[PDB]
Amino acid sequence: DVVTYNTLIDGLAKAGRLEEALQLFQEMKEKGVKPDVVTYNTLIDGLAKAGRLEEALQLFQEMKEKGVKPDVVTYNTLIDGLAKAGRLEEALQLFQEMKEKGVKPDVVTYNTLIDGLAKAGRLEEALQLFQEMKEKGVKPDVVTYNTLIDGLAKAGRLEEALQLFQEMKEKGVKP
Amino acid sequence: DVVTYNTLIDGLAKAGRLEEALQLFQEMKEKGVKPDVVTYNTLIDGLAKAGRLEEALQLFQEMKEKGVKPDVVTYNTLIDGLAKAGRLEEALQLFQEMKEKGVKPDVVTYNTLIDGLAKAGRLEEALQLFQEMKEKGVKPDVVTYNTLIDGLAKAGRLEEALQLFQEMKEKGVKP
Amino acid sequence: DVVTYNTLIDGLAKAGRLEEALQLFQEMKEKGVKPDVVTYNTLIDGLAKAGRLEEALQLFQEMKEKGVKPDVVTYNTLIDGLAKAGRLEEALQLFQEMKEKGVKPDVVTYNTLIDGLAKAGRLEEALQLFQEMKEKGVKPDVVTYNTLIDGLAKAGRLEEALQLFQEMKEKGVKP
Repeated sequence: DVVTYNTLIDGLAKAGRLEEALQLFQEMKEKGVKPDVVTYNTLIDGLAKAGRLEEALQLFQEMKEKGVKPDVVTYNTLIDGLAKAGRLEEALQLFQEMKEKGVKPDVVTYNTLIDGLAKAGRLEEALQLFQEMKEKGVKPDVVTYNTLIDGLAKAGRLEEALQLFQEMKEKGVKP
Repeated sequence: DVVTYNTLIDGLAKAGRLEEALQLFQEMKEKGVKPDVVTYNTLIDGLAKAGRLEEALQLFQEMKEKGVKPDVVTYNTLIDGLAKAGRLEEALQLFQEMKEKGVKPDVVTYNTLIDGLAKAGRLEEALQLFQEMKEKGVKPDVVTYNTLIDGLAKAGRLEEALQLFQEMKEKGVKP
Repeated sequence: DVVTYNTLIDGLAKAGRLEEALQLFQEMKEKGVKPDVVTYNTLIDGLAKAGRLEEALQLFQEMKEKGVKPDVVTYNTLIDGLAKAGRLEEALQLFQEMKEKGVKPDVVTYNTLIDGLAKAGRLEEALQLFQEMKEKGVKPDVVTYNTLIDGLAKAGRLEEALQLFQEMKEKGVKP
C-alpha cells in the first residue's frame, strides 16, 4: 500500500538511488496503488538535488493533474533548482503560482529568488521582493542581506548597501 | 448463575459500561456464584480497550490465582495494551509466560510485539521474532512487513528493507 | 386387559425399548383390548425422547380420533420435542390447541416456547408469552429469566435485560 511504497521510495531517494526509487514509483501505479503528496515530494526533491530538474518539473505537473496537492516544500525545491540553474523566469512563475494557489512563500522562498535576481542585474526586483518579504511578515537573514549588499555595492550603490548593512545589525542579523 | 452474570457482564462490557460490569462481577462473587474464564476475558478486554490497563492486569493475576485458566485472547489483549502503552518489557514477559503455559502465540501476537519493538530501536529483536514467527509455522502480513520495512529503512538498512519487500510480494502479501 | 398392556408398554418405553412397546401396542388393538390415555402418553413420550417426533405426532392424532383425551403432559412433551427441533410454528399451534381444549399451560409449557422463540429473533413474542405466563398466574424461573436476558442482551436491549435481572432477584429466582 502507499505506506510500503513511500517508505522505500523515500529511503532510496535519500540514498541518491533515484533510478530504483522511480522504478518503485512506476511499479506502485501499475498495481493501482495510488501515489500521494509525499510520494511526489520525495521524488521531486531527489531529482532536483541530482541535477535532474526537467524530470522534477514533469513529476510536479503530473502530481497536479492527479489531484495530488503541491505544498511549500514542493515549490521551494523547484524554485530553488530553477534559480540555481539560471532559470529565473520559470522560478518567478512558480512563485506567482504558489501564491495564487494560496500556498505561502517563506524566507527560504524569498532568498533564493532575491539571490537569483541579484545575479542578473535585477536588483530593483531583488529589492522589490525583499520589501515584499517584510510586508508579508516574512523575516530576512545573513544570506539575504549579503547578496543585496553585494548586489548594490557591485552596482555603484554604496549608500544603499551601507544602509542595509546598518539595518542588518539592528535586526540582530550578524554581518 | 454464571450464565446470567456472564451475559450481562459481557453485554455491559461491550457497551463500554465497565463500572456496571465490574459491579456485577463483584456482586457475583459475593453471592458465591463463581466467575469463570469468559467472565475474566470480557472484563479484561473491556478494561484494556478503555485505557485501564492496570486494572486489566490485576484481574488477570486474580484470574490465575482462582485457578481460572488464561487463553490466547487473554494474553493477546494484555500484550497488545502493554505494547501500545510503550510497556514492552512487560509485554515480552507475558509472551514468554504464554509460551511456558503452553498457550500458543499466533500472528496477532507476533505483530504487536514486532511492532512495539520496531518502535524502540529493537530491530534485531523485532527480526528475531519475525524469524521465530515463521519457524513456529505462524504466518506474516502487510502490517508485519511494513513496520519491519519502515524499521529497517529508518535504520539505514535499505538493502534488507528492499529484500523483505520482495519476500512480501512472493508471499502474496500486497504492499 | 389394558392394565397388563399398559404396564408392559410403560416399562418397555422407560427402558427405551420402543419397538417392542409399539408392537405390544399393536397387539393390544388387534385383540380388541382398548388403548387409553396412559397407553398413548407413554408411547408418545418415548418416541419424542428417542427423536421420533413424527411418529409421536401421528400417535397423538390417533389418540384424538379414538376419543382418548390428551392432557398437559401429552401437550408438553410434544410441544417440547417440536420446540427443540426448531419446529416452532407447530409447537405454537399445539399451545393454542391445548388452550382451546381447556387443557391448561403450566411453567414448563411457557419456558420451552419462550426459549424456542428467543432462539429465532422472536423476542417480542417471547416477551408477550412471558407476560401472558404471569397473568394466567403461572410462575417463572432461572431458565426462563436467562433466555429472556440472553435474548435481550443479544438484541442490543441491555436496559430491559438488566431490568429483568433485578425482577428476577426480587422474585427469589437465583441468578
